[PDB]
Amino acid sequence: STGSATTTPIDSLDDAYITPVQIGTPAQTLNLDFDTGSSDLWVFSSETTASEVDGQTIYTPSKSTTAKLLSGATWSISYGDGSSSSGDVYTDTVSVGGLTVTGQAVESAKKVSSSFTEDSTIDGLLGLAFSTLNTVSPTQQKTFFDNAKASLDSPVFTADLGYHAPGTYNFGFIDTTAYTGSITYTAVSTKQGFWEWTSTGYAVGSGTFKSTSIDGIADTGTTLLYLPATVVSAYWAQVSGAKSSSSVGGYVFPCSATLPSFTFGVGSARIVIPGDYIDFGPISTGSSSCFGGIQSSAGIGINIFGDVALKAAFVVFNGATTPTLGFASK
Repeated sequence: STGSATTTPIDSLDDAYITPVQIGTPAQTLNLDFDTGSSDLWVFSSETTASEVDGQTIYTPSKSTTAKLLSGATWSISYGDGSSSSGDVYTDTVSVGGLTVTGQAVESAKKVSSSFTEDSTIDGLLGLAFSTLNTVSPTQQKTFFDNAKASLDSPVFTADLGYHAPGTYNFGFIDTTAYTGSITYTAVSTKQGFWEWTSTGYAVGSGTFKSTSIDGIADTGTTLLYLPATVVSAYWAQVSGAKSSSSVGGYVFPCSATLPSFTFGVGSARIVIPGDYIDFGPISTGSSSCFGGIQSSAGIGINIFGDVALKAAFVVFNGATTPTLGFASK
C-alpha cells in the first residue's frame, strides 16, 4: 500500500503545516501537524476542556463505530517550545492520503496548553519520530508509520514541504518526479528516538563551505533552523544591522535587508536554503525589526533541522531495519 496527502502552511509565515487525516467510522477529518520530532498522535476531542477549545475541529469517539477505549491508558507530553497536552486513549481507524491503519492509538486531549488553544488551525499532532518516544502509559503505543510499515510497498515516508505553498507527505514510495538530481542518504541514530543525523558542514551565501560535523534532528514540527552559536553568528554577521536580542528571544534583522542563502551539507551533497526562507517577518505587527529563521540551539541541547531547512529539500525518512535519511534538491 501507499498514501499521499497534501500538507498546507497554517499561515503566511509557514509557522507549521497541516495535513488532513481521517479518523473513525464514519470518517471525521481533522487537520493534524505531522511532527517527525515526536511520537504521539493526539487530537482535540469531545473530552477537551471546553475553555481550551477555540475553533479547532474535534474528534468525538462516541460517534465512531470503530472507536474503543484503550482502558487505563493515559498520555502526557511536553514539547521543546514549552507547550503541552495530556489525556486518555482510544484505538480507531486512521487514514492518511488513502493509507489506512486499523487499531491506531488516537490520544484524546483532556487538557492542552495555551499555544494549542490559540492555534485554531491545528486540530492535533501526528508523530513520526520513533515509537520509543511515545508517551502512552502503562502500555507504550506505536506511531501511524510504525503501524503502517509492514503494509507499505517500501518502509519509507517522504516530506516535501513548500515555501509559502502546499507540499506533500507520501507513505510507502518515493516520487521520482518530486526532486531534481539524486538523493543522498546519510546515517541515522535512533538512540534519542529522533531522526538524528550529522550534517557535514555549512556555507553562508556565496562563501566557502566549512567542513564540520553538526549532529541534529530532522524535525518537521519545528518551524526554524536551530544550529550551534558559532554557525549562527557567522550567518548573521553577513546581514547589516542583525543582532541577537534577549528581549525578543533571538536574532533579529532590519526588515529592509536582503538575506543571504544558507547551505548545509549532506555527505558530499549540498542543500541550499534561499535567503527568503530565513525571513520570518516583523517581530510585532508593523515593526521594522524582522525575526530570523536561523537561531542558536545553545540551551536547547540539540540542533534542529526544522521546516526552514527541510522545505528546501525533498526528504526521505527511511524506516528500513537500519534507518537512514535522504535529501535531494527540488
